[PDB]
Order: sequence, then C-alpha cells, then structure tokens
Amino acid sequence: GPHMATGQDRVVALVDMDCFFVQVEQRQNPHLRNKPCAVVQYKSWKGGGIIAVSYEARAFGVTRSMWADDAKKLCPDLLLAQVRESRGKANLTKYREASVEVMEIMSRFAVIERASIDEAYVDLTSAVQERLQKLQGQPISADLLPSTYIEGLPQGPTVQKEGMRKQGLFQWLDSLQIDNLTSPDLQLTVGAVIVEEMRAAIERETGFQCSAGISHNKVLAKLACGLNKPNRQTLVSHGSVPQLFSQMPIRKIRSLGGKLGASVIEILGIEYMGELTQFTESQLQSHFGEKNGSWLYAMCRGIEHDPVKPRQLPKTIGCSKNFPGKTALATREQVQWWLLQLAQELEERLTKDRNDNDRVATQLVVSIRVQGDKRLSSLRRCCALTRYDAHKMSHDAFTVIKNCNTSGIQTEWSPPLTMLFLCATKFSAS
DNA sequence: ATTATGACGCT
DNA sequence: AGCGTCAT
Ligand SMILES: Nc1nc2c(ncn2[C@H]2C[C@H](O)[C@@H](COP(=O)(O)OP(=O)(O)OP(=O)(O)O)O2)c(=O)[nH]1
Ligand SMILES: [Ca+2]
Ligand SMILES: [K+]
Repeated sequence: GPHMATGQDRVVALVDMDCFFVQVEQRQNPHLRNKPCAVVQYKSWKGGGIIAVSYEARAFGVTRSMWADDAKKLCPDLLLAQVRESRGKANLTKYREASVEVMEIMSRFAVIERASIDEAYVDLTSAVQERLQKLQGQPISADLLPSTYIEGLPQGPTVQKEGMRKQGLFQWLDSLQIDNLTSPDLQLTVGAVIVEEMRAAIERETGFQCSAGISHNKVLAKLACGLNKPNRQTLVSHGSVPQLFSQMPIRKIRSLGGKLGASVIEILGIEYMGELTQFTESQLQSHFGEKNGSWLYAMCRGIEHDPVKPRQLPKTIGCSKNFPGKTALATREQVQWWLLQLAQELEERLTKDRNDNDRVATQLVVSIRVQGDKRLSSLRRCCALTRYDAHKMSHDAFTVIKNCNTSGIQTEWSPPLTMLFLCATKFSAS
C-alpha cells in the first residue's frame, strides 16, 4: 500500500547508436549512405565475418555473425566496409574514437555510464528536476517529443506508423498531470524531452543517429530502447510494465539471455517475465540464489536499483586475436611474434590513453586458448605492468604462459594456440 | 572458422 | 587471483 516502494525514484535513459560501425563507415564514405551495408572483419575466409548491419541490409535477413559470402546470397547488392588491419589483426581505433565523440556530447547533459562502445546510460533525475523548475507548470507540447513512442499507447476506444506514434503520444500527454512536480510519469516525460535534445545534439555534431529508452531504471531503459529502432526513442512508464511483461520472453531482459534465464524457464515452467510475479522473493532466492532472487522479484515488477555509474572511460584496454583451425600457433617464433604484435597495439593504445585521460594501467592480464578447449579462455595469468613498452610486455606475457607449452622441443608449441589476449587493467591516476 | 572486445559475479 | 557468464 502506502509503503510498497514502486521503483519510480529515478529517471534513467539508455542511448544506443544505430548500427554503429556501419554509421561510422557511412559518415566517412557517402557512397554507403542509405544503402544495404555491413561492416566485416577480414575477407579471405568466406568473405569476412559481419559485425554490423545497416537497417536496409537487415531487411534482407543480413545479420551479425554471418559470413559476408552468405550475406551476399541474401542481398547480392550488399555493400561492405572492412575494419582496418594493423600489425596483422583487426584494429578498432576508428570506432573507439567515434565513440569518444558521442560520449563527450552525452556528458554535457548528465553523468553517463559507458556500457559499451556505442551504448551509454544517463541518470536524468537531476536534469529533470531542473527542467521542471524552469517550466513552472507549463504543459509539454507534442512538438517537444517528435521521435518519442509511448509504450502501450494508443489503447482503448489511421494506418501509418507515424500516425500511431502521434496517437499514442497524444493519449499520454492528455493524461498527464503537469502540476505535480513529483509525478513519476511527468518526470519521465521531461526526461524524454531532454533525451530528444541529447539525440538531436549527437546527430547535429557527429552525423550519427541513435535510439534511446527512457524509464525508471537501467533494465527498463534498455528494453525500451529496443522497442522502436532505428532513430526513435521509447518511454516505458511504470504503469506500462504489467502489459509489457505479460508477453515478454524472459530472455529479452538484460542478463537473462543465457544459462540463468534458461534455468528460470525450466525450473519454474514459465515463459514470460510477468509470470515471475507469482513467486515469493524467498522462492526465487531458493532457486537462483539470494542476489538473483531479490533482483528477479523486483525486476518482474519493473523495479531495479542498479545505479548509473559515473564512468565514461573503459576500465580495461585489451587486444586479442583468434588463430582458428589451421592458423593456430605451433612454433615459439610464432607465439612470440604475435604476442609482440598484440603488445605493440596495446602500447599504442595505452600511451594515447595516458595522454588523454591522466591514468596508467598497472596489471597485465595474459589469456590464451589451447586447441581443443571448448572454453573461450584456457588460461589467464596476471603480471605487473610497470612500463608501457611493447617488447617488455610481450616478453612478460611469454614468461607467464611459457609453462603451458607441452612440447618437449623448445622450438615447437603444443597443443597449438588458438587465441592470444593481452589486457591492461587496474588503472591509477597519473 | 566468427571475432574483437568489455563488464561483472563467484569463490 | 583465476575462472565463468553475459553481452554483441
Ligand atoms: N569486433 C566485434 N564488434 C562487434 C561485435 N558485435 C558488435 N560489435 C560492434 C559493431 C556494432 O556496430 C557495435 C555496437 O553493437 P550493437 O549490438 O549495439 O549493434 P549495432 O549498433 O550495430 O546495431 P543496433 O542498431 O544497435 O541494433 O559493436 C562483435 O562480435 N565483434
Ligand atoms: Ca547500437
Ligand atoms: K550497444
């Protein structure tokens, strides 16, 4: 009743760049704009592996993880842009730099949490209170929300997408109570106004379009963002959660798309997020652990407490390369050469990071995968990272992995290595 | 033979 | 610390 907290205390947005690497390449090369386009890594094996797909190409069934040769079967006119190769490996610097452009613009509006290269959460609670004070009771015009969808509307008693969007927005705005400065629905609405402004600034100042979700917490804002892509934003109110969740597959909620979500489905014999409400908190904790159980109990009611962390920079800077099938590394010369290639990329990135961000990494994590191991990492070892020197870094990595060589000969490496990974971690201010 | 990442939880 | 999960 009057005491049951409803998880409506914050305004959180999730901003996600549409098909981000494609947009980076389309900005650079206008011939790719408004075309079925994808970004690929490498080319010799089956045309390269697709990692990003324009919405025009998605209409033909092109997806990430597809080989370009197969994508071309679905879409013979598909245009391709290739990720840069440096020191024998994919080099994602162009996309990291473009991501910094976008994150710096978002940071003008509020403190952001960098969730990925192209995704950031925004805590808008304070900006919303300020904008509400500036308003002073004045209602919110639909013109301030020209790309906003209100999830679940229109409802109750046209045949074009934009017409439906406007019908729902009008129902939403008509039901608003713009007098109550503490009203969660009003706060969300002002949050959406701010996100329209943020998205307009990103597009004006970078050329990049994005989608966004606005809700009361990170999971709902993420879910909201996915409802109307591309180049649109979606408001998911607390009141919209029962209907939204009543047909929402559990796997769609961030963190439930893997083994844990599959076990929720199998153990409880349910399919949809809303079905979780029938279980007590103790029941859920009994099946899924204390933390997961409490999280599921609140999540299925629309409530989540995970804060938007003030962190605009990545916590780790890493470099990795697979050596699949017959390219696996089987000589000491080979292992050392590739460790050096990875370490030289890492040194370049770390040196730029130290100049830009006033910090230094102090730990080097070395990860490998041996041939025949189903796991992604067969072994991880840390050592001290005391100098930004690629030769020292690769010699240290070799030292921490050299005992894994089963071969009796020192020249040979067995079982061959199918992956090398160097990661700088544990940053300190400098 | 997807691949190059990056975050975070567990013990 | 080293490993596993999840994300994409
Ligand atoms: N190297 C590599 N990059 C990836 C992989 N998956 C995604 N990326 C990159 C390319 C994407 O443009 C970027 C952002 O990922 P997203 O999942 O947000 O998809 P994207 O932005 O392409 O499309 P969207 O409009 O958000 O559905 O991350 C991957 O498996 N390997
Ligand atoms: Ca994206
Ligand atoms: K993303």
